Amino acid sequence: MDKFRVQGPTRLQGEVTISGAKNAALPILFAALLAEEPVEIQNVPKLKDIDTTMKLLTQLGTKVERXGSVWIDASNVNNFSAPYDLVKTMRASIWALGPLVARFGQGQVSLPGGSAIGARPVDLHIFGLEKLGAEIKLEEGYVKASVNGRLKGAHIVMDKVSVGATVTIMSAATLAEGTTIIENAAREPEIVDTANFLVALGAKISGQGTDRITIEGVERLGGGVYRVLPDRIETGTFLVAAAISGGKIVCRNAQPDTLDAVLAKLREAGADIETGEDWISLDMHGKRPKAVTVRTAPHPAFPTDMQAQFTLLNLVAEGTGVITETIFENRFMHVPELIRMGAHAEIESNTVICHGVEKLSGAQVMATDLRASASLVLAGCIAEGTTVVDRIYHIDRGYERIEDKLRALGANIERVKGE
Ligand SMILES: [NH3+]C1CCCCC1
Repeated sequence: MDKFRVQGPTRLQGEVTISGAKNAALPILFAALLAEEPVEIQNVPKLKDIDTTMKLLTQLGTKVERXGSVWIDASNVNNFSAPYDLVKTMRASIWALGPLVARFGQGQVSLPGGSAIGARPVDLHIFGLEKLGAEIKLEEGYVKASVNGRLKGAHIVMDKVSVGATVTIMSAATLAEGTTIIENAAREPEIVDTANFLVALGAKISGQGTDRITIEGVERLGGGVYRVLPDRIETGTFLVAAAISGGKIVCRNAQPDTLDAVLAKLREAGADIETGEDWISLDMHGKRPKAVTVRTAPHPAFPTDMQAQFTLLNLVAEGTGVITETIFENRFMHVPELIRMGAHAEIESNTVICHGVEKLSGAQVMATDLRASASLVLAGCIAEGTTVVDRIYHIDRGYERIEDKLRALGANIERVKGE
């Protein structure tokens, strides 16, 4: 069980290169199952789910190899069943289903079970494919889908916003006969990226980024080269790292327009920010941040995946700021840990009232949520003394070696294997 021993305080300054977003690479890699010709997917991070996905695609008959790019040749996919042993560690595996049924007429994916029923993640994927004409068969543990002929474009109205089902429906719709219209579509930049990838292969999609996506089916998709967009959450994490340590940083290989709400909030906290075509710089001019008011909401509003980081920012800022979480009902586990680090905060239902203090003190802390864990590592960078963040594998699965990026910004951090 690896942990990070972090010693502070350190002002974080310098440059950091933003990695491709795993949440865009994953749906794009599964979308590549639709490609009849070789595809090169650029800027793919080296993370566990990517390895899991490459192994799964290989099991389906895809030829795959990687470095910064992942090269895919799906011309001869010939096994349309994704087995339990290859999907069990990854929910994103459901994304193999739509492309398999859309292109080959059959697909099956094993699904981890549960005693809980109703609103299980895969339900909207299933019902969306059913609306496109697929015949769905369910037995605990798996979903099999097939279609007699080609899928048929349909007007689908999503009752709740779902990034996963939007990707499944949009991707499968690219090879359906006719027009598919998705109402209340998820607007996330990763949806836009997946849509642009499909268009690069020959698909006809418009409206990506808005609540209504229109797909005009085509007979087949080809191949090409496509670069995965930058990880907007990783970017926000490094911007916050500088913002809370009186730092100065330049985030390279970034995409500013996927972060409008985050950059606006950082400017409210007192940051001097400039943006370029593929970069964002932030300078606190050595000052402590000013507390801000945050309300998470669906993209393009402020992202829940930046909530823990901004709570930390408020907890060392000047003033009182309230963070309201409207997306998840229990995403505040970082708070007790920070309070153990000397922070002053009160939880009131779906909000945390923060009363900024000048300095935190090191402690042994841990959070299972990826963003909460990474925020503890950032708190460790500015706290006096030693902070030990346990169960760092959560971070490793969503950030490409965060400690090396932080160390290059001046952090004193080390991976301790065990203790
Ligand atoms: N009997 C089959 C069901 C669909 C996927 C391939 C195996």
